[PDB]
Amino acid sequence: NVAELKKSFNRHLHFTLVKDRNVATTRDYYFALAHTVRDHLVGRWIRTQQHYYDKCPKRVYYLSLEFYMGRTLQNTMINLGLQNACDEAIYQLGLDIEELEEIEEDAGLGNGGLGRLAACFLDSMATLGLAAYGYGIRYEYGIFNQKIRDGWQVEEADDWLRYGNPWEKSRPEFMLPVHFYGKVEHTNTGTKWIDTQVVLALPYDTPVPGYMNNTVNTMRLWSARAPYIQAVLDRNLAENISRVLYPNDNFFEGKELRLKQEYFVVAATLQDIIRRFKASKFGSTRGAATVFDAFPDQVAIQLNDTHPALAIPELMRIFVDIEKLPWSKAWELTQKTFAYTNHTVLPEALERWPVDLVEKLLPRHLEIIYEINQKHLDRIVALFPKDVDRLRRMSLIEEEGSKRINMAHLCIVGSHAVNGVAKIHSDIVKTKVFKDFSELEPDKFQNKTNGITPRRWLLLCNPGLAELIAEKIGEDYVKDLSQLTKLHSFLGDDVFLRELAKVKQENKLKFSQFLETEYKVKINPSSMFDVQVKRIHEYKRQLLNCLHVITMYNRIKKDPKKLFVPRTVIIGGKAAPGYHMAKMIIKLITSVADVVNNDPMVGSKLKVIFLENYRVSLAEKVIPATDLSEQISTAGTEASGTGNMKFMLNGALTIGTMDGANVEMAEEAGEENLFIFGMRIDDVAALDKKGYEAKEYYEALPELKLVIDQIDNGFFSPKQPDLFKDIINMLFYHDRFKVFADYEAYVKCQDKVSQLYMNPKAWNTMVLKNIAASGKFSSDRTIKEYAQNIWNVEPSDLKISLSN
Amino acid sequence: NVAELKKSFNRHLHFTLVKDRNVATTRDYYFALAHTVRDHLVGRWIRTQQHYYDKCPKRVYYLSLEFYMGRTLQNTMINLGLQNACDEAIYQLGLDIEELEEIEEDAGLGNGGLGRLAACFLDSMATLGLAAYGYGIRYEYGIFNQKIRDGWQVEEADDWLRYGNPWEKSRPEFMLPVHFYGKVEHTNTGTKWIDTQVVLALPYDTPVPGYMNNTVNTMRLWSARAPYIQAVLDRNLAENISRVLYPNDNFFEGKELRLKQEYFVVAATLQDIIRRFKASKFGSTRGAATVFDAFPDQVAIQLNDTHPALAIPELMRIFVDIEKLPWSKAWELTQKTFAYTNHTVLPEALERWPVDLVEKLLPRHLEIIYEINQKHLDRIVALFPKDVDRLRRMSLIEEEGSKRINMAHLCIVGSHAVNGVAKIHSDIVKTKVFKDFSELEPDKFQNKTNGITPRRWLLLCNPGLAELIAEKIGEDYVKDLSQLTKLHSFLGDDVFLRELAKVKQENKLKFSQFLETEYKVKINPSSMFDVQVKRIHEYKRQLLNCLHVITMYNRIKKDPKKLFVPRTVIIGGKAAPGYHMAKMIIKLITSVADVVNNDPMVGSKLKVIFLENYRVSLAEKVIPATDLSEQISTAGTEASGTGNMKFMLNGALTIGTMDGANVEMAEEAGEENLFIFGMRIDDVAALDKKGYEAKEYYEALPELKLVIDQIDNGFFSPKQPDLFKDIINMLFYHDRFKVFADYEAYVKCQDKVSQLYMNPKAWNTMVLKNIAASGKFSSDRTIKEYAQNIWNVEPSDLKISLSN
Ligand SMILES: O=C(NCC(O)N(CCO)C1CCCC1)c1cc2cc(Cl)ccc2[nH]1
Ligand SMILES: O=C(NCC(O)N(CCO)C1CCCC1)c1cc2cc(Cl)ccc2[nH]1
Ligand SMILES: CC(=O)N[C@@H]1O[C@H](CO)[C@@H](O)[C@H](O)[C@H]1O
Ligand SMILES: CC(=O)N[C@@H]1O[C@H](CO)[C@@H](O)[C@H](O)[C@H]1O
Repeated sequence: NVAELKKSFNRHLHFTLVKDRNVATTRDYYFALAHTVRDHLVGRWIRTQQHYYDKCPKRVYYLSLEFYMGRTLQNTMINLGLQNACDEAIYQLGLDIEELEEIEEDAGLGNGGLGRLAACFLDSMATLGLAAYGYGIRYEYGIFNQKIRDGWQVEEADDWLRYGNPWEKSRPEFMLPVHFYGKVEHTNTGTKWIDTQVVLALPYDTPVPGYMNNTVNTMRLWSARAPYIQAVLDRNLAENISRVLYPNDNFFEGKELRLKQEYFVVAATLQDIIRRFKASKFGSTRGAATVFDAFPDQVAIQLNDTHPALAIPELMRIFVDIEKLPWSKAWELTQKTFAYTNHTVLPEALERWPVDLVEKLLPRHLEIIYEINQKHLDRIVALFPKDVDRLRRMSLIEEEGSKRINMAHLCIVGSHAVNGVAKIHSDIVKTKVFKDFSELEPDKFQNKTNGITPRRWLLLCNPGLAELIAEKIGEDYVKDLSQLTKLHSFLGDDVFLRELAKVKQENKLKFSQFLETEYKVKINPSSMFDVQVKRIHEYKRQLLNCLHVITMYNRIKKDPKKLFVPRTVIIGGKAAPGYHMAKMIIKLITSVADVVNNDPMVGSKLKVIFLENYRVSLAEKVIPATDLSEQISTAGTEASGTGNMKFMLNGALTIGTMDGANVEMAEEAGEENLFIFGMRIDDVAALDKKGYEAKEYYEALPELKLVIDQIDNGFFSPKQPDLFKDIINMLFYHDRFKVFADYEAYVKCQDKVSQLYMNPKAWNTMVLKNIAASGKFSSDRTIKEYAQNIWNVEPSDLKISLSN
Repeated sequence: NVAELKKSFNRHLHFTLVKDRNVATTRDYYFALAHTVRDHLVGRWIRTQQHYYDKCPKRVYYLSLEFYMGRTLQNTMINLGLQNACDEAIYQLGLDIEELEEIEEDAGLGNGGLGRLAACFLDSMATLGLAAYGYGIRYEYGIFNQKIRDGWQVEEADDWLRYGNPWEKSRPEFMLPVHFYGKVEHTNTGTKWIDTQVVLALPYDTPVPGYMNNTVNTMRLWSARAPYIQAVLDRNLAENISRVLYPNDNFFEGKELRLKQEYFVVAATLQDIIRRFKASKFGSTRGAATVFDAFPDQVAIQLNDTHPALAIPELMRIFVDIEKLPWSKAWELTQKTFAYTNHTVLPEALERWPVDLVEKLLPRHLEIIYEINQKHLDRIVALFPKDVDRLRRMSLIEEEGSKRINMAHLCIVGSHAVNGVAKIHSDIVKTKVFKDFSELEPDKFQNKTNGITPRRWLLLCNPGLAELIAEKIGEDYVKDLSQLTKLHSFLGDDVFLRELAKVKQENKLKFSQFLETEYKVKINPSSMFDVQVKRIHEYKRQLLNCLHVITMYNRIKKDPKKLFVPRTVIIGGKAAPGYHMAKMIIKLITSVADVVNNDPMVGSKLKVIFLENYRVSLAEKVIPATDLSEQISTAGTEASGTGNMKFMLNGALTIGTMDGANVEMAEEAGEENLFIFGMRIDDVAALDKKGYEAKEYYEALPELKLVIDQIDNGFFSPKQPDLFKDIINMLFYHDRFKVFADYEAYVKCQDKVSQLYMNPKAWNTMVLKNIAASGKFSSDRTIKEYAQNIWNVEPSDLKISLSN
């Protein structure tokens, strides 16, 4: 209760932080609170893991190079049902829990959607009571902190562990060795991988609390550690493996250090998984072969993209070289164990490691990969005697010039299930990208539409909305989001609609406070919050948005008195350090913003803000305060998107193309309840066939012309007129994302948005239909499908009893 | 009470280690116990520091690059008076208290005597209730762990922080920036140190519990931290500053990284000291010049050797460049603040940094050093118009060829007190080494004979002896070691003498168990334990000991039946990685040992063991089991020695030269109660004048000849006959430590030792006189002198009611 919590807080402030109320810092208070809450996880964490051992349910291992977790404090309190009591305790202690919460560093061990999906999945799996484990890397530095200097992005090291992470638990007794380089000998006692350099893998466990169910799963993250002065200093080399997260989103960078990270997670993970298996005492541990026949019935490993592809040849290595199992058997058990999820579209995102590199670092794995390919191709040849080109198409090796390994191909042949993350995407993957494989193995390919956890992305980030909905339809929706359809009953309820708007109103107010204390700008709280937050990339097209912003600005100047719905345009996101065009687009946006925000004639009519350091904790703030969600990727480029789901769940209307999950959002809530626009996948194809001539649009649309000329002649960069020539050049001759092609339809759609915004009742009526139809987008629904059609496991509804 | 301790232990095992009795590891139990004990320090640590703030007593800052702390668990329990109660709790919990304690890593942030003295001082100052602070570096890696492979020393990284250090407390809010490189600007506003690279200094506090007095002082250790991928990885460079402890004992290695460590500690320390001064509510602090007038009355900084010499020019820099104080005033306050302790007269040990290096790394400090020197020399010139050479002799700069800074000279002119660590040593420092300075400033030089804490080095390491003594004379001796003189009353008490021998007997038994489980050898528990443990160095002469060992071996072979007192010769210690001769001497010893231990004719008559990885925790084991302590440094080379004091306190007889504190040990217990031998300081001088011709001894002493020929011809290295030619060459033509010169007298003394050993009553009667006269060697006595004659502080003796 409140009294015991205050007592605990004081106890930790004293014994754990070694402070008293007159000397304690804000960070000390945060730590005291964190520990007070953390103590409540222990009992259930221990019992949960003990339960999995006793009952031996099939376990799920989500293997990923990224886990975009954000902060843990508030999420733990909520899932533990502790928030209001801690709220009261901290208040009575004379402190502000909200300020204590801001002390916590984000666990930004991810780039964006891919990493955040893993995070949402862990929460859902814990809530569904599944015996699930998250396996990743404990990066000393996560996604860099972003600063904006003189309009340009500036990176700063994310030293998130500097003062200690109370949410992680070092597990010394489970340390393991990982091998690199060396050579291989095929002796008469099996093949041996020798002369290798060893790097220790130290696991750190972080509790994953299920929502109100006594289940507490585990996220195990590995850190690299080394097994006269210069020699000691050189231990840094081994430790560099888990030093930093590669800041690339949808872009493959074949650096050797990255390959080392991939094998690192994979090696430690699989060895730890096998150790756990061989300790489970599973039905008859009979020596030597020790069964392992039940391994696939007790273990499921999901490959989050191809980053951990090496897991396949690594399991084979363990089964064959160490466990001495016959190849055919090992391969069988291997396919039954692995499942691969594809999240990529762009050619530049595909992982293709040159063989030479892999030969040097992982000689034994290259051999195993060649053997897998050999057996793979033999069969195709067996099935298609007269189709030579089919062989080069399906091989795991691309021989043309420099030889490379197609990691996706390896994942496909080593897994019993391959899934995309959205209907439109899964179809492209199955019928186009991997047509040669799906024809041969139809039933292998599936779709699993992404989802987001309604705990973090609703109960946590928008308590006001969560409360309002609960009051009307009960709390059942938290565990069964489809229940939101009940909200349809209030479609004509004016009072409800009024209450809905107030909540949004309240969120916008709180966020506007944030905006003003952070940026010199003054926000019109009456303005429509137009938001586009996500990683900066050309396919995302924040550039298209920028064109519309300039378009709006030019309209205001031309007619300073016309009827206009005021807007606050917010665009945020990080650009990969080496992504030149992305960095230029940021400076463009900041440039435009400086002109827009300071032009006296526009004044409070329109404000532009480049939201700095967009990350999970910040997302939890801006999303709830949004009116219009920008999801404008070129049709066919956004595999799924998840930010789109968060905005929909939080009371915002969507403006976007028929791409990724946007299509299913339209399916669920009705197309007229979303502002869809632009080319669709078939249109983009026709354009590519006919040939994209950007100038065409430029010379045919005056509003666009003025925008482009202004950018190109220096209207937004007077002291440096040709700053954006790179953007111009790409926009006119190398824009593979057809920005000008969707401009007109985009601007026309935008005007429609404004019209609806003038009608509060109609706007909120559409909002309600969106929220009421967002149920399918709960990651709980996603995981159920995975569990049922891929992992072959079963959700459990129980509860770790405590007192008596 | 025992019940609450068990309750607390279980609480921590659960909430802190996240384990239960069936899954907990030994490490986990150690941590649970460590936390249970640690909680007992909190109340008093907070109140002690609060008290210093409220009463504002003058503070003492012991600035050192080393603190050889050893383990903390047992020492804390003993000083807090909790050992029996905890011992009981662990027992009732079915746990082996011993096994838990062995889990703890030594905090080996020191090389040997210098670092251990700092550690003993912290304990004494806390016990004397002084407002003292230890300031050093938190090395990620301390003195390397030593292994012996194929008879040779092998180094392994001391990764002591790998699983966490419960005894340290990160103090985030006190982080500070340290500057390097850059350049000096001579502006209209004084000199500015611009364009520097910054390294953050993160302080970590470790509690220092006084013995049974409620006082808990602080040891604050600093760690370096950095303020695309390659850039992130390169943060390792800044962090390398506090990465490893330079493993040199009495040897100067002028590496740039070492210079960086020295400035690092100094910069962070002084800035933190000034910050604290400013916040101490003191007689109104105007501004600009926060007066600092009272700084010297509130602050005392002891320079542990010249390693932190930069502290002098750093304080001046702060006073002048930042606090804007006039030079004359700053210099005055500076001298009143600093005191310098000289810990060695060995030439190769003297710190002399080349100016070029200092100019590059610390340009502003080089300027300040030149100015100090200029004002220094001007005066000498003023006082000695006609003594030019006196100027080159007293200058802080040695211009001859490559220019260097004499750091000891800098420390002398910047301090109001300079002390040696033993009468014989302090005299050499004052009348010879720094004659030019002492004549000018007589009263500046002092002596402060070293000491060791009777807690760690008696109550902790030898509970049996401590108990026996307590039973006879009470427990008062712990806080007043001079009380041991009371033991003189039992000089003729046979029963007591018998009890004394039993205790030694028990220690030798326990240690013999250790020796056998670690080394294949079989120990004759009836043998005299002849021990020489300390860092390997030529001036220490473990080589001379080795010659005697070979001498004894050759006697056994020649007359396998003669009456002989059996001996177990133990020699241990680490050699600096780059000290070639030291490493050869180790291989020699291990070589000789292999021959001796396996020669059938000698059998149990004599056994030789090279004690591996000699360190504080191991010292606590071997010392209590010793019968004969080897302290045989060449007269005039061991400034003081402290190991000698530990052996004396623990029931062992000393064999040694009149060097360091050996002389005062002889003074205290009577020269006939110590086996003194060899050349004295005046003799070594005569020999140096006449010229040392080693061959002389070789051709005149047959026993030595056989020994040398055997070493030189390969008797101890058959498969490699000329392995020791380096030792031979140094022994005949470059032995500046006169090994052959003391050989005869040494061997003759050794025989005397054996004779006495045959008379148990006479031997233990001498032992009692030694123990009864070791009181002056308590570090409590040492600190009192420092406090009274240098720091001008007062040991406040009492106890503050806990929370009753
Ligand atoms: O880190 C924890 N305890 C401290 C610890 O384990 N430890 C030893 C690590 O090996 C410390 C004692 C000395 C310094 C490091 C820790 C406890 C805990 C409990 C939950 Cl529910 C979740 C995460 C957790 N981490
Ligand atoms: O380290 C301690 N507490 C933990 C802590 O301070 N902390 C924040 C460090 O900035 C942890 C919480 C999250 C992980 C690290 C600590 C407490 C303590 C008490 C005494 Cl008497 C002596 C040493 C000590 N160290
Ligand atoms: C490689 C990569 O980052 N892919 C991203 O993955 C997430 C999660 O599946 C998708 O929603 C998103 O559209 C896609 O761009
Ligand atoms: C430079 C150095 O490490 N000096 C050492 O200091 C200790 C502590 O004063 C002395 O006992 C010892 O004789 C001396 O060799």
